[PDB]
Amino acid sequence: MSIYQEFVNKYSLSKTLRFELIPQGKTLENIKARGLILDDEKRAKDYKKAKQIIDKYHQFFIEEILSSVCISEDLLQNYSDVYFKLKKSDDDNLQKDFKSAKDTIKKQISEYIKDSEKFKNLFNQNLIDAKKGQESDLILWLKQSKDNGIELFKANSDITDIDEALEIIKSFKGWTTYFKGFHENRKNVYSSNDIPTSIIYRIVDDNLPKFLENKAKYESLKDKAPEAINYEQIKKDLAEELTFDIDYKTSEVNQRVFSLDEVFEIANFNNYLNQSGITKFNTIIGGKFVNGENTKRKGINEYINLYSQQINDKTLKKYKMSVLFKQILSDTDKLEDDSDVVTTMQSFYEQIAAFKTVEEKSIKETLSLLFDDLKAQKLDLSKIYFKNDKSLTDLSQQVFDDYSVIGTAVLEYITQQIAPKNQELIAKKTEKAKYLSLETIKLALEEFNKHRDIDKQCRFEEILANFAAIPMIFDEIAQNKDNLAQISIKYQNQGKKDLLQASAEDDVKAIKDLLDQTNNLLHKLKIFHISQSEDKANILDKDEHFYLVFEECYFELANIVPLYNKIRNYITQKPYSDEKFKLNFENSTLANGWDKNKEPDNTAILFIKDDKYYLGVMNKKNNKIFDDKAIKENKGEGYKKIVYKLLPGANKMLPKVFFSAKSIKFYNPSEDILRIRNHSTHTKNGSPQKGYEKFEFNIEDCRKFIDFYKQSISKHPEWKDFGFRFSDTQRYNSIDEFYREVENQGYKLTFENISESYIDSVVNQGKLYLFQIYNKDFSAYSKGRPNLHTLYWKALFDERNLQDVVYKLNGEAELFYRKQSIPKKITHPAKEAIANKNKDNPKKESVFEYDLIKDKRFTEDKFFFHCPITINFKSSGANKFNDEINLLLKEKANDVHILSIDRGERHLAYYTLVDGKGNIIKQDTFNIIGNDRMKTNYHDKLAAIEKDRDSARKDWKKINNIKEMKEGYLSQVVHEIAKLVIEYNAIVVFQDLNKQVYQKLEKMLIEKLNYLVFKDNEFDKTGGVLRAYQLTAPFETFKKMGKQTGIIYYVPAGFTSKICPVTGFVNQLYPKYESVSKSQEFFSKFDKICYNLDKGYFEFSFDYKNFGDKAAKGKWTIASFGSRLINFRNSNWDTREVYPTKELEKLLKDYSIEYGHGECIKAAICGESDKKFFAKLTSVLNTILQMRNSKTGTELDYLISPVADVNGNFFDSRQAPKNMPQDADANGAYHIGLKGLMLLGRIKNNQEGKKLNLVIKNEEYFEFVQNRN
RNA sequence: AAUUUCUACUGUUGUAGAUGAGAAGUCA
DNA sequence: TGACTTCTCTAACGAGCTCG
DNA sequence: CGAGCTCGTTAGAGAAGT
Repeated sequence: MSIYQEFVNKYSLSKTLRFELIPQGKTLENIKARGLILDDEKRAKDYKKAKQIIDKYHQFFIEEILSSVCISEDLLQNYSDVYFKLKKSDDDNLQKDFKSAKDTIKKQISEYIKDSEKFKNLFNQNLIDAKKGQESDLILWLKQSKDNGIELFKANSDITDIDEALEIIKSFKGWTTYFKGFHENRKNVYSSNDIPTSIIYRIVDDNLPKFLENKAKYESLKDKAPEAINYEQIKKDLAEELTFDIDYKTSEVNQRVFSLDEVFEIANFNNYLNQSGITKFNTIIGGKFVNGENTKRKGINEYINLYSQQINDKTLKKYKMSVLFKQILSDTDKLEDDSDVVTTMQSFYEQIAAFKTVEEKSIKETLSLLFDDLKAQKLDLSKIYFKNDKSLTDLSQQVFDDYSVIGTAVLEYITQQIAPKNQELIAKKTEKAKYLSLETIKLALEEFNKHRDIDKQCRFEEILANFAAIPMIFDEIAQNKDNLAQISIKYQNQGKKDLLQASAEDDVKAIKDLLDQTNNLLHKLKIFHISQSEDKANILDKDEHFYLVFEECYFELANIVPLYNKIRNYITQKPYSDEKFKLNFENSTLANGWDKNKEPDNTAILFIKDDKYYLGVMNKKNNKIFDDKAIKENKGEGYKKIVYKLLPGANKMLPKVFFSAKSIKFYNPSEDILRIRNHSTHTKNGSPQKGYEKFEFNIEDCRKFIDFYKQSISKHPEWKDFGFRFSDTQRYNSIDEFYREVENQGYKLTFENISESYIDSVVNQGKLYLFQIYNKDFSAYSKGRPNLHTLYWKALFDERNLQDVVYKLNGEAELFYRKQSIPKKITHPAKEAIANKNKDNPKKESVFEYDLIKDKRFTEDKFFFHCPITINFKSSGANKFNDEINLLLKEKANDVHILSIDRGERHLAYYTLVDGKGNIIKQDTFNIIGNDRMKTNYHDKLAAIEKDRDSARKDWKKINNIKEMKEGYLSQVVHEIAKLVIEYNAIVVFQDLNKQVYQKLEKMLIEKLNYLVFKDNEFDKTGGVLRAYQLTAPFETFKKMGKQTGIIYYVPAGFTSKICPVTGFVNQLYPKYESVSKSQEFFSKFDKICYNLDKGYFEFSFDYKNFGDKAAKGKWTIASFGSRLINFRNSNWDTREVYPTKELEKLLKDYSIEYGHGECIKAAICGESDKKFFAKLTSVLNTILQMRNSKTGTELDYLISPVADVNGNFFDSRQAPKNMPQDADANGAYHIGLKGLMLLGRIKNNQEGKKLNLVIKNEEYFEFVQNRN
């Protein structure tokens, strides 16, 4: 229905804060007097260091509930029992009831969890916090380590020792709740909530199965020699770790020897099966790497793996030697510096100057022995398994001349070696399996010559020989130490202050691969990287050839994969950085309480000077500048003091302040009602107090017991002033039905008067801290539209915004301000030559008066004071917004349009606003998109941004900016989809998208289509700056998008980039003619072919029955009318010419083909059984209809109609009409929405099917375009 | 060649489209 | 390789607690 | 030494899409 105004105001969630505040008035000169803001955004060694330094009372006791932790041994048997009730009974009885039993086990350990002595007053306000006798518990436990010597002091970071503990006692001392922010999310994430994101997934979630891994699953391991793992063999001299203290079922009191079952009992978890030692199974199950004497006591490694390898039992692979996993919630840079950002990565290989590998050899023995082993067929057919993904499959391109030819052995080597009836198992078994089996690998690599000539074979160990040549990069890499050593040579100071600019290009090219040459060796070694077997049993041979000798470097080469930013994200970074302390107005109330009674203590009250906001928090000691007795006398007209009182939610604070005991007689409550709150009698999920008896939501008792609360609300002692005129008592059904005015009035606002010297001589003496917070986009000379963070942040705290409900203030400020880095300089002063770098700026010069003074904002200490002005803040959510959108916008289909903002190669996008009959509306490409006062050009402006080698067009700039430009370049396409989407009521489905920056803002233009607030509409119209039409749903975690996610829909996300715009000819039936008789069978599969008596060339004829091409059958006759553009290498010849009509006689004369004879010469073509005579009949078909050519290469996007029309129209993108696509890039989405432009059947026929048919079938999207007749 | 920020900047002491802030774990 | 986390956006009320 | 005292806790809704 044109529902950009129909779906108005769905449900609202907050923005963030737009002010950057300059010390307006003399307040900037005032705080420089008392020195407050110098150590406010500069307390930043305390409030963000003790909150990490509070592990030693917040993880040591967060661990120490294990040392007194104890589950029942019956449950310890029931862990093997009821867990085995699920683990051996795959069913919800012992599984889900056992999950209820695990939930009971979550109550099992959990009852002892909330009852610690010091662990019941640590996550509260006396923990480090102050009581009269309540000292720092971490102050105690650290002070107990103060004489004691806990090594967390002087251990992790930023704490030299407990001598810093005065600041560990001060950084929460002044910041009372302001060393105390961290005690909210980090003291409930360990709650009883049944997520593994808690202790319940790492304390026992890795401990319930962990003891079952050694007992219920490790029980069958003792079939050979449990004493073969020598208990006396391990008890010779290195049994210091075996002095176990308590037994689980035993409970012995001595540091004595725990046996492999003596510790390993299923209820024997006195030193195992818990969270505090969850990997320490490997403390036995590995052994003892005795580095104090330089030894390695092979225990569970030397026995369970060593004798387990010494036996070599493949059926005995039910139990090996291993270690447990890691617990949860444990207590266990730059590439832009000029002295440290490279030389600190220079030790990553620089340690190996006399280094060694983990194969018990030196650095020369590491590559020559650990990397020189499995290349000779050292991996078995059933013993070695290379990583079977495309991350190793690209080595097929690197070493076999085709990653798509090397992967053919999934039909041949292990596949056709196994399945001669080629089965959907290849999508998951080995092809979709994460390991490439050496039976298909060693033998199928040798078996590569099955189809082609004899040169088309390979060596199955030959890729290991291809892996074998890896070593020689490091010899010149030692010589490559001067690569960064040119620009790094001035490394006297640690803080060298020159990183990436072109004045020091000796390091910039030289560090670009000087150790970064090994970065593709990981991308080449990707068939040796481990794969986390989540849902993968992975029964294969343990190919530990890269795991024992190569295992010193397979994990030892980890400095590359985690280093994708570390040494190469400070060149691609920025030159003047934007990080500084967030400072607080003299309390945890530092901007906290911004509401109509907090003014004494909430610390922050506004000010609007009759032109715009500039508002100050009162001074530190004399905190009664706006004190209400002195507020009465000093009334006047120079400042602003707003009167804005608020209220929290209508169940969390309504019967929590108007039912409290000090006013319980002061309100005089009722006992016939008081039975309801004594049990949660109104509570649909309620309860009484501690000692109340839980009952249901007795709404009859509720509707009056809540209705009596409105009568108690009638006695508003302080909250009477709101006039929260609620509805009838029969109406408000739930507690939220009575909570349906808890925020339906409870935020009321007004403004006051204040003397010009009242604020002034108050401020001149120092009453306020005078912050005058005002920016570019709302200054005096500003004349355009106002910005985003300045077009509400003084346009909702304003006279229209208090009339209806638009968006209040919220809490959450900070007075953030901090240092500056770039020492300033005039970049090009006004009255100079400022040449205009934009494209169509005809004024080719520029001389200002007031300069374009380069890099203004990052020059010196600004402010920052941002307050989460929670817009849309008088409405609740939209459950099934898509069910709203598909409900509502699936109710006005006739006015419905469909923009289909697809993707492209050489254009930017192609906003092909497709229409109801299927014609394009405005296929408006997007390469250079700007305004009426300029076009800001990108489509070659980015192409101008790139096109520079060194290092091969991959350096930090075109990496950074040539990506960051698209990071700019998305924005206007928002507004283009913004303007266009309700420009005709169209659903703009940038279709199914799951790239790295064309999906990486494919929901960065989908979290800005949730309400249009656009800088020039009618400022109360449904569509303008206050009362929006709600477009999307929210956006959290990128894979969640899925199908019908608001506006960013899903269309057929493949097989729509070489489409056929007239019929969609099946351009997959295209042979190679390697099998000549196979191509002769393809010639036999050639249905019927005659020379161009009307077609003007040769031809080819074959339907879907002729191939295995089961879409349909028909003599469509893709013909020989069009021309041909020819690809090539640069050098060969990247552009080439071709003729579709040509090659018709050129084959008929190469053979004896009567090309003018006019008969089934495909039989002669199949009779033409030459090696080239057959093979050349395919390459002419190889360009038989593939009409999308480079219009020169590229230079154009010449499409060609591979099959003609009913009037013979083979429509061609070189000269296409308006109602067809455009080119190679800008016409590349024009079918990709055209596939999604038929999905409105499921929109316009949406039924009670709760999951709509948003899954796409390419035969349907084939059949839909083919069904255009 | 200037912005709370960021990219594009002349649209000249700012124009233009845009921006959720901070928390705070992590798997890549 | 960037997501996947997930919650912080509140003022009155009884505390403690030095006052009055 | 009741003045109430300034801060720290304290209070508990139903929400909702392979």
